[PDB]
Amino acid sequence: ADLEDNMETLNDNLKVIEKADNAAQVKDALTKMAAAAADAWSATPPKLEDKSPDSPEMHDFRHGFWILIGQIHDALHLANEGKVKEAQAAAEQLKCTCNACHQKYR
Amino acid sequence: ADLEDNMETLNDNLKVIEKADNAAQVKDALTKMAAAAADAWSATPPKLEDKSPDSPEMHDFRHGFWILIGQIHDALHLANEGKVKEAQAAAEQLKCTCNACHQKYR
Amino acid sequence: ADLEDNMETLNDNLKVIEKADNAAQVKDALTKMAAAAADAWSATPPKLEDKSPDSPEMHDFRHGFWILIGQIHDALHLANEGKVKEAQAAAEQLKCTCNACHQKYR
Amino acid sequence: ADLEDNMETLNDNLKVIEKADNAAQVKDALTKMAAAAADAWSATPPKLEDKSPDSPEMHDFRHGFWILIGQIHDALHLANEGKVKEAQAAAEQLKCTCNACHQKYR
Ligand code: HEM
Ligand code: HEM
Ligand code: HEM
Ligand code: HEM
Repeated sequence: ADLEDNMETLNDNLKVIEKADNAAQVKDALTKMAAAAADAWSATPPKLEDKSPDSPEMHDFRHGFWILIGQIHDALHLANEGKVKEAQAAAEQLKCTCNACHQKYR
Repeated sequence: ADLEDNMETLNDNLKVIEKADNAAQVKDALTKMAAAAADAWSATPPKLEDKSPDSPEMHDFRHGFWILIGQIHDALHLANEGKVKEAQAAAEQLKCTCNACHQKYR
Repeated sequence: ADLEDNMETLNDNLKVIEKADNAAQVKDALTKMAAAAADAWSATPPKLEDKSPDSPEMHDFRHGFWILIGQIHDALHLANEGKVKEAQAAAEQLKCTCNACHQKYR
Repeated sequence: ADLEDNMETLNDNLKVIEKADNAAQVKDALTKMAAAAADAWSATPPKLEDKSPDSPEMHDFRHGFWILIGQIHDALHLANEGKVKEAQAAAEQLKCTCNACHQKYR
């Protein structure tokens, strides 16, 4: 999938999580977010297309995805233990990772 | 100090940073923020007064200040290096941390 | 307490954790480790005594303690939920933070 | 690849890095490590074959490779900047991550 596609995926499932009222539905969305983040990890953003694939910018870019992934994985674990509220709380702070990368490269 | 008092010094100094011209000003502001963040770290917010001090909520609450502190110290480092534009971009970014805890617990 | 004192404290309770067979004893040691790490956070190490309190070295030094603290806090939470095994596993990885700082500044 | 096969490429390339003279060599070694780490990320180790794929153990197991990966990429960045001594100090440091997972799950 393209970056925009993964981003929309991240966005959609994020919304599902905020409303879900059962662990089953949160686990499903998080797994799906993990997949999208894993795929965007290697994408080259428009604003950085003119940079070295090994530039400080791209390294920081990929670093954001490595962070997000860790956070999604951490949240998925909480959901697996059936802690919907905690899982949901984790997703709120996770938004900050989304936002930090956007401020820099969107 | 009061949670309300600590929050006021955090909010006022963030503004000082967003308007700052030099490093002395940003450094002084971040320094006061660090102190307010450190003092707030052990507070119990109104909406969690009936929760166990060891609840996931309270653990997550304390985690938020732990994050904020790390973010202020890093911003402070950027400032100590005369990196104003960078320190300010850092202060702007940590706003999301403020927002995340407010959404869940304010 | 002096740095050496906190270090010995960190060391001792670390050993208690590895052997404890009940959550009560792990919670007690972790709380105590948290206290010692919090205190060493501000200490100036022998090898860095000739550096600027705001030098890259000291910033990285303090950063290690901020990491450790977060990890201890995370482990204490697991112990509070009564997950001795998980708590104990957390402490093993935590050792790496101890070791990373020592390699650099001990 | 096999967990044993991936572990052999991780161990052999670490040695190559410890003996390296230039960046080309370290970079090539770290690159192969990243690939082996990425492939191992989803393995189930012998001592956890009877555990649920969602157990805290397995979640912690996957977390270890998540850490390792972040450490190899950072080391790789140091290498891509011709920072050999630094890339090597980084490779030496991540050994503890290897050690931590072995202690718990090998
Ligand atoms: C879970 C967190 C995230 C959410 C909810 C999210 C959501 C979005 C959305 C809705 C868009 C709008 C454009 C579209 O998809 O049509 C977008 C764009 C973008 N995001 Fe994210 N995003 C997240 C995390 C990240 C991270 C961590 C990075 C960087 C490491 C990143 C980099 C970008 C970039 C570069 C764009 C612009 C893509 C383009 O040129 O069309 N995003 N994101
Ligand atoms: C740099 C970030 C922060 C800023 C600028 C900020 C700002 C504020 C402001 C303006 C208020 C309302 C007025 C006041 O109470 O003085 C407030 C309230 C509050 N903040 Fe923050 N805040 C920050 C971070 C945080 C963090 C990270 C947490 C939790 C971990 C938090 C928890 C709260 C709570 C619970 C209240 C309600 C307090 C009450 O009802 O008495 N804040 N904050
Ligand atoms: C929980 C993890 C840790 C444990 C178990 C631990 C244990 C120890 C021990 C046993 C010593 C031997 C000297 C003595 O205390 O008599 C020591 C020394 C030292 N550690 Fe740690 N330590 C830990 C974390 C850290 C961290 C994260 C840093 C840096 C951020 C650090 C910095 C130092 C330094 C500078 C010394 C030398 C102190 C001196 O000059 O005597 N330690 N540590
Ligand atoms: C850079 C770090 C690493 C190095 C150099 C390393 C090296 C090795 C070596 C030499 C072996 C024994 C020989 C072999 O199986 O080929 C091994 C086995 C093993 N390693 Fe690692 N390893 C690393 C990281 C990790 C990590 C982080 C984990 C877990 C998250 C892990 C889990 C295991 C397991 C379970 C075995 C036993 C496999 C079996 O019984 O088939 N290793 N490793």
